[PDB]
Amino acid sequence: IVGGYTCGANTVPYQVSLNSGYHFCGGSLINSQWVVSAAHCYKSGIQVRLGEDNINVVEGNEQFISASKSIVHPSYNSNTLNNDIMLIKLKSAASLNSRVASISLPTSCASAGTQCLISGWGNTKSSGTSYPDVLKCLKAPILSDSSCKSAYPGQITSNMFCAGYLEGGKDSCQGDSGGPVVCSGKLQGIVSWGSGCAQKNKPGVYTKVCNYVSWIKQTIASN
Ligand SMILES: N=C(N)c1ccc(O)c(/C=N\CC/N=C/c2cc(C(=N)N)ccc2O)c1
Ligand SMILES: [Ca+2]
Repeated sequence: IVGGYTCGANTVPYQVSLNSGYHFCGGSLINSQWVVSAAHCYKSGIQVRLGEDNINVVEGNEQFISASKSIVHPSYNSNTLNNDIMLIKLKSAASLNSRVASISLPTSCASAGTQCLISGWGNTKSSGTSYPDVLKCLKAPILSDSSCKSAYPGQITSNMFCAGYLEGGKDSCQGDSGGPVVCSGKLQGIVSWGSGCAQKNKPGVYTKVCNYVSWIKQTIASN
């Protein structure tokens, strides 16, 4: 997260860190046994880490649980990142508490202008690299569809939306992939892609979660 702020320990209880020997992507807890992330974050041997703040220090509220199954969206296209969403089932149910909580799925899509909370352990530098260790946060509005498609001609699909600031300075970045975009208490987006980080007229692109609620619900209920 570039141009953001330190969230504060466990202030985003649904935020998870996917670990394969190191933090590599974010994710969102949707219920005690399931996490939603980006399909481009797929890999074997994933351990889901909940109740995390500083990812390099055991602070007392963590829960490390191995993934038992991963399900990349049936229509995921790695070249265009269309349908960049995947579900991860935990080998054992997470113990829900004030620091480890699920985030509700949307029942309808969000509108342009709506303010959302984006979080993650990604790079905090617009030019260069610096990884935080503690969770970073960023308030950003959903941009107009036209603004989004104008910034990324021919690349934006109905399953994507942009959020952030066209002036630049605030945006998600490498390492935030798979993380949550929450608006009005609903998980409306997943950190998917962008061009550089916090660059002018290059807002972040997010997976439009409201388009996948039926698939998410049906998939979890059948697995
Ligand atoms: N808003 C932006 N310009 C910005 C730019 C790019 C984007 O990545 C994002 C949103 N995604 C972050 C996840 N990155 C980690 C990651 C880790 C791995 C990995 N461990 N192998 C692979 C792909 C990965 O993407 C935002
Ligand atoms: Ca920790």
